Amino acid sequence: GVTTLLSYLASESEGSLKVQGWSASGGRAEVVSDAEGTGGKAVKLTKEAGKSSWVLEYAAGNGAALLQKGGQIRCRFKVSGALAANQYVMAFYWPVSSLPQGVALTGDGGNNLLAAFYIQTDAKDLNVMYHNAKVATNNLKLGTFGAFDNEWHTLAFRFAGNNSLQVTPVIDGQDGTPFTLTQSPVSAFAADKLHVTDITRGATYPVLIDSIAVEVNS
Repeated sequence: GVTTLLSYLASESEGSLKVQGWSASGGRAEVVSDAEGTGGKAVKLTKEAGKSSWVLEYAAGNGAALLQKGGQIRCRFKVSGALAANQYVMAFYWPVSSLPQGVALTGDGGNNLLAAFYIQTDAKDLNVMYHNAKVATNNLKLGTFGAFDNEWHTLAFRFAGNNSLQVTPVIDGQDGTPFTLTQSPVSAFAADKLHVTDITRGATYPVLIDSIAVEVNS
């Protein structure tokens, strides 16, 4: 089976991010009961609007083995609150300090990230987007969970191995359209860490996290 590069589970170690090796800043992380969370648990992430965006970080390395062997970046989450057009849930950024020899991302933007994916509603749907353009009107829409709701969802990004940069998003257990990683303008996040954040100081949706993981094929 797979090996775990990193994980957070709300059902492990009383849901403690700290015990599980993550660094957390901004906002509040409250371990809560949710009957459809794994083990009946989740972590609820909020902040005071206008105050700092929350950020969770894990020391993920440069991901070379993920690229070589394939694997997945995954999260199970539930969004809380009323549908509000254009409002963010969260983003996943994984800048890397190098790519393997002979691997190079196409495009301009000048930064190498294995993840630059964010979750946002339009006026009707919950969308998964790729922050790979200078202006967001040109960011790629990777797929949608459909009409916005407050149910649990799963999201994964599957890497095929052999150093392929062609990733398949997996939305509620079903593949979406494959896409190829490119350079990205995202530059503000420390290299070789996975950063999970609600992006903005402005109001964002409260979110419940069941798990976050990166797994590498064995």
